[PDB]
Amino acid sequence: DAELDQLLQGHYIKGYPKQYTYFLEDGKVKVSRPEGVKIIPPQSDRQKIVLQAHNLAHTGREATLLKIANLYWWPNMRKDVVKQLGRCQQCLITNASNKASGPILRPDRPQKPFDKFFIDYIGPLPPSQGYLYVLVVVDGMTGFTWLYPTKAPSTSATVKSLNVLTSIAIPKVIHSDQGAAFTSSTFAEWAKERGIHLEFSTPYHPQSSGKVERKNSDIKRLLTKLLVGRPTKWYDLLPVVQLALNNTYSPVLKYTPHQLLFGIDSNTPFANQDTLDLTREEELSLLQEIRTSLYHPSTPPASSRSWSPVVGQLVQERVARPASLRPRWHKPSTVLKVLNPRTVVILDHLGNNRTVSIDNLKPTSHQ
Amino acid sequence: DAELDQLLQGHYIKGYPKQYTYFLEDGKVKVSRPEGVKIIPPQSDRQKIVLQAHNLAHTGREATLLKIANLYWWPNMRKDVVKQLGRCQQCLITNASNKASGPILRPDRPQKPFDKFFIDYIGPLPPSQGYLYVLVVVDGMTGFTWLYPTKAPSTSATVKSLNVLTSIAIPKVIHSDQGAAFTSSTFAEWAKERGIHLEFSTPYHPQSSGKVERKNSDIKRLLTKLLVGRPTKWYDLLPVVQLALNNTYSPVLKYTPHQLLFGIDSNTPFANQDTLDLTREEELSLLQEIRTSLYHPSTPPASSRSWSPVVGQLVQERVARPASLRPRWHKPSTVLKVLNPRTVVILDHLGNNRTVSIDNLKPTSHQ
Amino acid sequence: DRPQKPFDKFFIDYIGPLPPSQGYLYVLVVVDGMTGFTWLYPTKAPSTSATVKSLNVLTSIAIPKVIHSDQGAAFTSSTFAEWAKERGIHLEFSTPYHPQSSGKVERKNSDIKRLLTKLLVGRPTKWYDLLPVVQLALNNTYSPVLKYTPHQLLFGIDSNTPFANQDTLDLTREEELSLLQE
Amino acid sequence: DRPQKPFDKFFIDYIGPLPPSQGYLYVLVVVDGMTGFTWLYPTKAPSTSATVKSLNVLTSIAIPKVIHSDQGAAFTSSTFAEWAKERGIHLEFSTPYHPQSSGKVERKNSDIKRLLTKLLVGRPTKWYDLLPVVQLALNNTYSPVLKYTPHQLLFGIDSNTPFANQDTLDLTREEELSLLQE
DNA sequence: TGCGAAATTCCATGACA
DNA sequence: ATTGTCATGGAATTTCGCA
DNA sequence: TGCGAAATTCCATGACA
DNA sequence: ATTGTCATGGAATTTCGCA
Ligand SMILES: Nc1c(C(=O)NCc2ccc(F)cc2F)c(=O)n(O)c2ncc(CCS(=O)(=O)CCN3CCOCC3)cc12
Ligand SMILES: Nc1c(C(=O)NCc2ccc(F)cc2F)c(=O)n(O)c2ncc(CCS(=O)(=O)CCN3CCOCC3)cc12
Ligand SMILES: [Mg+2]
Ligand SMILES: [Mg+2]
Ligand SMILES: [Mg+2]
Ligand SMILES: [Mg+2]
Ligand SMILES: [Mg+2]
Ligand SMILES: [Mg+2]
Ligand SMILES: [Zn+2]
Ligand SMILES: [Zn+2]
Repeated sequence: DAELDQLLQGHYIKGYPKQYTYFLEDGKVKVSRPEGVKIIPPQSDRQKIVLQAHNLAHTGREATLLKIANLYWWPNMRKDVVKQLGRCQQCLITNASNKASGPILRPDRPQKPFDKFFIDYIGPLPPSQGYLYVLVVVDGMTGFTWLYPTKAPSTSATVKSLNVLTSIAIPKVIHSDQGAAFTSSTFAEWAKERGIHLEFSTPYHPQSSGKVERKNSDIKRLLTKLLVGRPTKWYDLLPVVQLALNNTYSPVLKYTPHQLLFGIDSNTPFANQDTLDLTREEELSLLQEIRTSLYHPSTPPASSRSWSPVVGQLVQERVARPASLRPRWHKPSTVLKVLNPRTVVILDHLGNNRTVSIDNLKPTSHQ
Repeated sequence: DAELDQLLQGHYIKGYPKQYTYFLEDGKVKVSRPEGVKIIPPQSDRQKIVLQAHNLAHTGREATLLKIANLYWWPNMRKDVVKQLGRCQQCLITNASNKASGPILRPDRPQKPFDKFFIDYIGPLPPSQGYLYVLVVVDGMTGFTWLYPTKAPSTSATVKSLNVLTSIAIPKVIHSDQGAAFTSSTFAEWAKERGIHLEFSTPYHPQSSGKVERKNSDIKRLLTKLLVGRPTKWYDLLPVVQLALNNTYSPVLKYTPHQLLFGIDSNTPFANQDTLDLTREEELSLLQEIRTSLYHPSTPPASSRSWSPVVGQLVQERVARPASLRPRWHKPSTVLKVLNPRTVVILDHLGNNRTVSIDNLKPTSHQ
Repeated sequence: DRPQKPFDKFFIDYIGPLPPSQGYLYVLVVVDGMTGFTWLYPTKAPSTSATVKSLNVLTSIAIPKVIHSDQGAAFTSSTFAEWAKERGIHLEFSTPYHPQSSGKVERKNSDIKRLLTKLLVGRPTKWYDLLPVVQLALNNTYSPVLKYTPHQLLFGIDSNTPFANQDTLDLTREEELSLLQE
Repeated sequence: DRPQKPFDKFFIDYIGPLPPSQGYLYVLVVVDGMTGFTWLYPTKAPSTSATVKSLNVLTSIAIPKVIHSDQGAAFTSSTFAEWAKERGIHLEFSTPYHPQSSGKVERKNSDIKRLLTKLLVGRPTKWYDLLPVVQLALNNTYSPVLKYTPHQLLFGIDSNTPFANQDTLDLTREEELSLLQE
């Protein structure tokens, strides 16, 4: 009010250009601007005005200003608009992000077989012999896959299947998503008893299990082809599909998962006989160099408007199963530690420490 | 057999390079190639060999050849491999496509209000006052939207809601997806009785209704924000959201759907008063030029590996609701007519003429 | 002075009571003062409740600066005054027993009362289904003073349903006979 | 001549009958002739059915060129011959009453029969749960002739469970007493 | 005739079952 | 017989205020 | 030392709940 | 406290067969 009082008598105030005629009309300070005559409200009334214009339809920066600009003008209107956008809780948790995640990491292939297992469940499927799910275990180094039909994606069915598998070899690490079968205390006990470190994907991010997920696609794709025109009796086909995929060439690797695991084909059709004259010790020597020279992809180019996490940044976690007409994002939280450009720890919306993928995060807008 | 007989005695045969020693061993014609000694099977046995190697895991071109190359060699092996891939029905209907659709078309904005309505249903939603769905009617030219709560996405609820809406004006065209409420014979009769042409999107392609679909996002987004911390009682908010979105500025257009429809704001907050001194006839004259000078987007650049439909091409339609372990694509069909680079008519897998979007099509591989 | 514009003033009034049609007895008539555009809302009573319920539908499309009406009870109630104040709508009443509107609005309300009667005869209990087509006729009726229909004045375009062949708006000798009997 | 390789020859034989453990009585022993790698499959009978059911699990991982066994009924049946022919597996039998294997396989089968007995005492009906850990021990047992374990010869890597501290493989004086009583 | 800052425009991002 | 759309907020670009 | 064709490599596309 | 993956088939590139 006092600030606007000096403007009417011709005195200069920083932010208000001098080349405009500031007058009074109907008890309101006005100004003749090129767009027309606009009301200059006092400083004490500008927060409420921006709030009323925004609350009409909870619009963003430009759509809110265009409302205010129809009646009012003051120095740095968007600065006050953005100030309210960052304080509107409903917008922060409901609006979608407009910044893509950073480029994906391509973690190094495990150096040796049985260094890391990727396990996951497929299902539910059409009932076949009373079985509904399939436990899929993929060796990260070789891609060699084991298939186990189960009646439920349970810890008991996982333990019983992995006990049979671990008869051949014990893995260093078993990687899995955070499903109920793999996060149960019983499964952790089973792994500790055998000296196996349980590695868990960030929640709701199947990309992290992409090794076994991508194998799931080939399993279902092969099962689909073998079941064309037949009833979906997939139980008896699991051994067929397991053997077929384990002996299938990867065109980019030039080897099959069987070859990367054993260094020699078994009595399967079209078995490679290149190392027939070599000895087993010479074969394993050639196999060890093959396992090291395998092609490995690199991180792709970042998209032109990506964002990378910084310690202390306000980020919001995507809501897992958002109910109808409910916000898609949790309230803002702080980045505690940046494990890699794609994985961070945040102070959860419940107060806990949560390790999440940036794919399930957005940077809180307007700082 | 006779063809291979001349090769053993040193005679030249086209396709077999002369600089190799073709001999016989264990009753089989062999050749000493750089990769090793490979068996040259007779012409009469090569189709069965490619079939056995492919049928192992129904692999594509390179993964099938790498199997055959472990034992056999003959002129132009991939030519025989691709020949079988194009004749394997299970692969053609199960494999995913690797060619993206052509760039999207940006159809011209309707020149006048009520030239074309885009209608669609939102729901089901949490029960509010016994209502579960929302009929959304968007005027293509203005974006002006009408909201109608219904208990079901039915033809009767559509007719009752549009009878109230058509009290204000009758549209030339009503565009909708091929849902049950809009494809019923009763709805066609209702539109013919009022001289309204019913335009239908290609099936299972909500992009075609993108005008009203995109408005659905804003409706739910605003409903979500207004219901934060409250029970989802969205029935009484439909008039609020309708009025709020119809008076919301589009930052790229610089106008609200209300302004594009009426050329003047009503007694809503922050009403624009620029044309206050103009007459109504001068206002409508300014409105008619605004409706023509509106920004219109252009077709984006085609992706580096897109495909455009050609009359007579073998294409496959995506299966609508593919059951578990069932193919994702229908058997190959022929393109009858190319309506636009994104829409074609095909001879359906049932024998009918079907107008489909290329987003729900893939080109049959291997011609 | 500012030229008259749409949404500057809505003239509202009740027509009824009428023969029951699907449970409705009255018709709330809303006319824009500048364009002559007419909205028809069927109500069950000339009450503030029925008026708010129908004007809430209209005010979810466009809000007038001023609502004009006579001193009817439904419009002079404190509930309706609070309803108008909550939406920034100034209420404006004509003097009791001195109905004041405008020449355009007076003639528009005349056409409505006459057009309703012409279609009431023969089917006096089926007018609820006819309210949509009545609004189309009224809003596409050529205005001799402005040389534009209410539709053209409100939207700035021609209508997809022009009404060139209009009715007589007068009762034929047979419709006149089947009305005195009712 | 081609050097001996894994999957060139699988030696199979039945061990049993044993005390019942979760409904199983026999153990199908499969040993790779080159690496000495051992697979143990519990069966309910020394039948062709039980053999096919267990070898179907193994042949879904790797198929041998040759399967060697004695003239047992489960292996000389026409059903098992058709099963081997369908998978391209040549069957090879030792002369009746003249069991023929290999030095590595003979000693491997010796270790299996002895290692089974050492853990049968005290818990004769709980060996089904121990078959996984028995295979790990057998397949990570250092071979003096080849100076590599079966795991290393099959996979070309060291195992994450090396077995340096191995058992005595001989019955202690107390285990010997609690066995004659059984 | 050019500077710094504010204002405007640009546009990749994502979600409409 | 038909076809994506557009609010969003940092960034890029233009315009403004002043000299 | 270079040509045409075959062979190989490249890699955008899409789907794994 | 953790991280995408890879079969696929036209296209781009390289290699082969021959001179
Ligand atoms: N969605 C799943 C997909 C999937 O979509 N694949 C599709 C897919 C998409 C993109 C991609 F690149 C790969 C991919 F496979 C999946 O594959 N698999 O295997 C899953 N497996 C378990 C669960 C339940 C997770 S859960 O509900 O149990 C979490 C409980 N708690 C976690 C900790 O926080 C509290 C809650 C989901 C999925
Ligand atoms: N999936 C729907 C979405 C949707 O996903 N939106 C999400 C979406 C995704 C991408 C996009 F860019 C926009 C978009 F809105 C939808 O919005 N709306 O509105 C729908 N409306 C009806 C039906 C049923 C169609 S159906 O089953 O009735 C077909 C019956 N017959 C047709 C003829 O052939 C025989 C079968 C589905 C949807
Ligand atoms: Mg999972
Ligand atoms: Mg999965
Ligand atoms: Mg729909
Ligand atoms: Mg929709
Ligand atoms: Mg009255
Ligand atoms: Mg025997
Ligand atoms: Zn908001
Ligand atoms: Zn196939």
